[PDB]
Amino acid sequence: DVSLHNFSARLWEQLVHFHVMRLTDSLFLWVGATPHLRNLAVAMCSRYDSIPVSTSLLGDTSDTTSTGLAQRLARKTNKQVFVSYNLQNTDSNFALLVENRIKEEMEAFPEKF
Amino acid sequence: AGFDRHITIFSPEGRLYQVEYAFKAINQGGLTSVAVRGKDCAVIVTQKKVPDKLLDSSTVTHLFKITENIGCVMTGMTADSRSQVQRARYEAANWKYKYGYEIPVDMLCKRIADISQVYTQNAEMRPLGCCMILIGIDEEQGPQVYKCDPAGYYCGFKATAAGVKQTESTSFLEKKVKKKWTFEQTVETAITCLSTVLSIDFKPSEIEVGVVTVENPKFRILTEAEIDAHLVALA
Amino acid sequence: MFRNQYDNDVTVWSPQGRIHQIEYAMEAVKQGSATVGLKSKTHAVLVALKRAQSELAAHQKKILHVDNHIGISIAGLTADARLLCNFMRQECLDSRFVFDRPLPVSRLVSLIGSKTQIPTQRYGRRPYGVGLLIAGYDDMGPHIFQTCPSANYFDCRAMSIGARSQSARTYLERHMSEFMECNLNELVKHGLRALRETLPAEQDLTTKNVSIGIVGKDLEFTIYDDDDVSPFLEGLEER
Amino acid sequence: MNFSTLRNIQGLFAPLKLQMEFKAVQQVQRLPFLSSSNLSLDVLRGNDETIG
Amino acid sequence: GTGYDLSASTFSPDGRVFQVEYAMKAVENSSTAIGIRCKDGVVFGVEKLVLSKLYEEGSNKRLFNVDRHVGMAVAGLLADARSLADIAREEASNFRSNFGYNIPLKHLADRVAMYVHAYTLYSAVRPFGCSFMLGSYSVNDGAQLYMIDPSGVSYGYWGCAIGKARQAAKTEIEKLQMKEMTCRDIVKEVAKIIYIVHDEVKDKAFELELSWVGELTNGRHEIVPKDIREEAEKYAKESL
Amino acid sequence: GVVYKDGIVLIHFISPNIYCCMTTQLISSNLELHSLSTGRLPRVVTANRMLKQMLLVLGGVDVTGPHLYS
Amino acid sequence: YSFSLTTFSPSGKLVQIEYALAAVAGGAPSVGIKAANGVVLATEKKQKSILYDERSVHKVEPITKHIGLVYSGMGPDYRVLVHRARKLAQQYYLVYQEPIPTAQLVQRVASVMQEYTQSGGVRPFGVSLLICGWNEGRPYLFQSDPSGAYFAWKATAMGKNYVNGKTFLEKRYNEDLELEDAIHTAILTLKESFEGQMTEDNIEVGICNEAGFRRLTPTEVKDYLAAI
Amino acid sequence: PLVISKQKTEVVCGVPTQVVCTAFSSHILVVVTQFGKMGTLVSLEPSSVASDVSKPVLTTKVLLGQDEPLIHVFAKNLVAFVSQEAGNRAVLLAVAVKDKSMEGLKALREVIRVCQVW
Amino acid sequence: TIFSPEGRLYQVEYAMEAIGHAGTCLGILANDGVLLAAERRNIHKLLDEVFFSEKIYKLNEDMACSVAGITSDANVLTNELRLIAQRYLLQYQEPIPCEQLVTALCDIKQAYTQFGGKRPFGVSLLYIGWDKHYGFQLYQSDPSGNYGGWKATCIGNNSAAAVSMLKQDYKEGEMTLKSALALAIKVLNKTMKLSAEKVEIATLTRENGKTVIRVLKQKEVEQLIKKHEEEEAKAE
Repeated sequence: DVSLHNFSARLWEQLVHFHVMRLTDSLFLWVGATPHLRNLAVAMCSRYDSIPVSTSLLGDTSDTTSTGLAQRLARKTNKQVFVSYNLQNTDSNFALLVENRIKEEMEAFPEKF
Repeated sequence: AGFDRHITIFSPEGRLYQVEYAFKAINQGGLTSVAVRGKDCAVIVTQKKVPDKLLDSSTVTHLFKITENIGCVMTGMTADSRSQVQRARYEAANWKYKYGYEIPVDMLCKRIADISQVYTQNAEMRPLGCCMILIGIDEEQGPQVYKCDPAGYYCGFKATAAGVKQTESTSFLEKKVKKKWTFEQTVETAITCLSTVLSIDFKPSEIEVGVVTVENPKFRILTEAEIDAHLVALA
Repeated sequence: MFRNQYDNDVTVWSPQGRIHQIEYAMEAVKQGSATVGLKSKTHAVLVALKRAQSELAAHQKKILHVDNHIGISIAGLTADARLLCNFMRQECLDSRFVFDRPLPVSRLVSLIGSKTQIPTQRYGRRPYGVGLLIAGYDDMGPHIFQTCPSANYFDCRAMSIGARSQSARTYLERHMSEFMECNLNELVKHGLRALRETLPAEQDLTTKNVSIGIVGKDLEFTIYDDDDVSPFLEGLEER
Repeated sequence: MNFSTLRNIQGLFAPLKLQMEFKAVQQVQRLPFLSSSNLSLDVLRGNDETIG
Repeated sequence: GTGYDLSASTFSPDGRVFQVEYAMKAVENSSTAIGIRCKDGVVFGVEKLVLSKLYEEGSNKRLFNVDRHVGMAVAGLLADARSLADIAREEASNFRSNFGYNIPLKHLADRVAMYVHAYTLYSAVRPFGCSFMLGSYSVNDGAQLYMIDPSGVSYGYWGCAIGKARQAAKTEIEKLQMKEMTCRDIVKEVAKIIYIVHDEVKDKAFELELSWVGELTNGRHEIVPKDIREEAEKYAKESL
Repeated sequence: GVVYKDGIVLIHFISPNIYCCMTTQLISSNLELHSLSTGRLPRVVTANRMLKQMLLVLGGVDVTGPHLYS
Repeated sequence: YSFSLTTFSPSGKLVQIEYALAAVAGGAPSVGIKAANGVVLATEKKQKSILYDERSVHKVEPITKHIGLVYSGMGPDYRVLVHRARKLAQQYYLVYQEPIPTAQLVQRVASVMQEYTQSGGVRPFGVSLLICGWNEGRPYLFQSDPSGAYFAWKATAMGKNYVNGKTFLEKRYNEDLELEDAIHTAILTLKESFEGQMTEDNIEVGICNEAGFRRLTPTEVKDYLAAI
Repeated sequence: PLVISKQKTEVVCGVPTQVVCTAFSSHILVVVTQFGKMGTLVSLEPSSVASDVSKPVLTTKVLLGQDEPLIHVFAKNLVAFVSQEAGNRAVLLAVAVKDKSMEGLKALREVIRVCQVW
Repeated sequence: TIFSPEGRLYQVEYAMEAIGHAGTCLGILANDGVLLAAERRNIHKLLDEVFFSEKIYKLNEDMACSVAGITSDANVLTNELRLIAQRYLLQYQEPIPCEQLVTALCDIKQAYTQFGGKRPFGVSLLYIGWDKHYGFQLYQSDPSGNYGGWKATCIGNNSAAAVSMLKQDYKEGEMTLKSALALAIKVLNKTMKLSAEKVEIATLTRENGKTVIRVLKQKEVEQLIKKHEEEEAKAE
């Protein structure tokens, strides 16, 4: 079937919400502070490359957060992962906090990912 | 490139020449309007010109009904004036929907001026070359006359004029107001001012008159018979 | 001399009352090879010419299939031709899939013109640079239509577009009085003879540079190429 | 009172004019820059005197 | 207006917009068309030039049918005229759907004029380059005739002319007494005027297009029958 | 909750001569802005409409006379 | 005597800001004086004709219970800035449940003004503002330029002939000045170079105290003018 | 939850199908799959040059999958009403259906309507 | 936002040239403290002894800065610095390092020279502060986004002569607060007749495990300039 999970955390001075949809060997993840969707990417594990094959579907091509996060998640889980990262913070270490929170939720509830 | 080809560029003396050119565009019509406020009435009188004999004269007008109790007269470009009238009607409807009561004349004039101000600070759009004069009656203040301009400046008046011969009309009205009005005297004063300024003897089919009164607070447009009766009384 | 300031954008009027970018775009149709279209009382025929280069380097699709009763020929920009073909295919497929009835050719051409008029008025856009010949059959009979980059369309008895198509147009005008009573064979012969007028005095039609598309009553749109054009080519006389 | 009502009462031109004005004013927009105040946008939208 | 004529959002030092003036000048390189309002109807007339003999008869029409009761005659760019005709059809259909009765010609003219004027304020678009007239008839409203120009101004007329030779056509129309005539004479007068204001040397051979809407048609816009057209053309030729 | 003569006798504060029995702060601020812009005392109908779009007894006196809503 | 198409002037300043300041310097005079207890604001409201209605528009406007301001320059820009200032004050009161300090409001308005000096397709505001307030039993007086640079003053003037007004204020200012004497001095500074007859209808006066900010009724202005 | 979603499964034309709808402030996400996976990804947006801006025309673009006219026709006829009833908002559709027919589309439209979140 | 055919940024060059006409600022690092010295170009008797173009801003209790450029841009940048410092303090329960703060501001400054269609900030900075990682520090910044640490530097008008004199008369590891103040006064007098009312002096030091930032008074400046005059008279 299809399962839905939702959680949130407070980082710096903002509240960040995470939405997860689980399918048959698939994953869709949305991260943002406001209900907007302007970025999207997909990554898959392939035997013709050492880095998982990925491409950008929506949004600006100068932002690489969604692509890299999808690639790392696909490498870790061996699934097809869609990632929509919509946070708009200029600090480069905020994404590290977001990734750490995502990881923590992953070992917290392994059955929902 | 240039201080006068850009709406969003100041001149070395601190001037915006596009707004001045928009002001100059008002005189392209070639007509004059006069508004005079009385003790318990307001009168607007404009000049009508129908030169072509193949043109239906019933379709030429410059007096508009914004609301059941608000009138208007426009001077300048015809299409710009009609667009401005439509925008004013939309704003009045929106205000009524949002606040539950009819918009006042000063509030409508302020909203129009606020809209007009934005056109002067952005480079992708141009100001409208027209001037708006509104009349009405307030619940606790009486008759009111207001006027707009392309620059976004508005004020209340006891008597005002627009278009060509505006300076002469203001000079004529200043002496009368200083010297120091019934319903018949206001219309007579406005018609006399227009006639003396234009140096033309008027006919009942050459002018348009719109009035508002405390007794009957609804905007009304006078008919040719009534205008002729007023002209006979004046003469 | 004075045209420099007014011939760079499509949203700028010239002081003479002209837009030069539309004319420049219309000039791009003559960069492709020639095409000929003609119709009879019961049939509509499209005849096209292929580029003189070798066939090894590239295969050219000059005549395309849109529906069971509509086919087109192109001359101009390949990307614009592809876009217009996709639009027409989607329109016809939607009509059939929804209402279970074919789409009229006049309606399709009107939709094409309405779609192509838009980019001639907006800033930062350019007109389409392709020309089309449309042949179809419906309740009203055969039809031949011509489309222009200026978003104009015409109803024709016979027309030719492309590079050096004036001679073909002259031949079609001269011999247009006998197309109605002709059958399929004579119609294709007339089309081939008209197309041959755009070649030098020594060249001749060959199976490797001729494409034919035929639609008509009790016959769906069909494209003949390579050895399929031999029956039509046989019987032609010397120039 | 919305775009459909305006179209039904006045015509197709009024919502088109409103949207063109909105798009022309909204040209001051960029992601990697600092926070901005939309003064002209609030003036045109009519919400320059109310708090959401 | 050099230096102030590259955009529609710029004012001239004397208070003029030159892009709109160029758009209105763009109408003068098109064949002339006239329209005369009569006692019981309106009659249209277009001088149509032939481009080639390869075109089917009845193509490139310049007299449209906006609705069941509205006729339209255009001049200028053809694509702009077709888009404006589509806009007018959409407006008429919407009014019919909402209010339940046929739209008066005044409201339709106002809506189309405002739509045209909306394109003369911004630098992201360009003004339309066409002019057109609308005609209608009703038992309780009589005959109506209107004009819309690229600037966006609409007026009611008794006799109108647009195109390359509008001045001579207007001078010829001014000599008529259309307020007391009938359609059967107005058609011949229109044909005579069109034949008079045509240039034989500068322009090649042409064909005459005529239409009316009026009482004898019961509020419908149609094409003149062939016999009446032939009689009117013969009268015009013998008068000229 | 009785409409007396030339007034209403009836308590959150939302505006001068307008009382109702937090969104009330927002409505009060909006009414203050409206009064500053117009230059006149606010009307009861405006408060009623603002509360209606916000989502209880409302009573006040304006130029039109005593009012009472529910 | 010089027109420049560049961004920075040869003196090291923005050219458009200099042009906006030149536009400001051609406006009506304004005067602000800070006394021992309170601040007084005054301006010239001369009208072109008797046909005008003075009770229609005002140049001295209140922002909140304890803040008011006056301008010198273009009217529409002042009108569009006043609404934003009021909205910012209301937002601060809603969020922090306390009246906004004068310095914070000046900072926010200056930031809004500065925002328009960097973007493309817009032009800077052509106004200069004088802001007065009262916080913790201590009066304040600020002045802001079109570019958004603000300083705190004790007595200043802008508009026409502002250098002579500044000289007059420097010559006739005292550290222990009272509110009544401050009002008299402001009216005298306005009267200096008035080219006309001053009445109670062609000038505007506003004062700030510990009780708040308010605009003087013309009867009070006439009473004050009677003393002079 | 900042985003509201609904899901519900049935059997349409003899084959099981799952429908999930999720609402954003700029997009509506509709998933209609018969394999349990996201297949073709389609984006529908209102046109920016529409003359009737109250009821604009929709532009269809394929982001991932096979590009055919049938895909465009199916997507438009399937989510036009979803786009219209949401206030002229864009729709992101992920569809994986074995066979396409008008009866199946009409059957699936009711299931989509049942899971309304807009 | 456009590369020159020789590989240069004209907007950045114009901004730096414009800054080259601003006021003169000084910074000297000593063994027990660090100081800033600026020039007061404009002055009036009617200013309110607060917000009087005080060129030495206070970011935190540990840091301070000076500006040579556009006042409004300086205000924006200083406000952003204050929010950045407060946010880092709230996140990590620890004061932000000076180099980290400078890098955070320089990233914002650099983004404007690469993205969008906005002009870069025409402001140069001078940071002084203390932290447990490195102690007393002194940095500099320019519109292009470059930064670096120094021991004595000057920005503004006639900065080349000030730098030359500083490098001629500066000795590492042998100078204290008094010698630094005397050298700063001498350099400012040479690069500017100087009056005690035309300068502003601020100092930073540690007092029993607590950073103290002070601004020198008019009397102290007069005493210092009188001592300098006495020394220069004794020299001749």
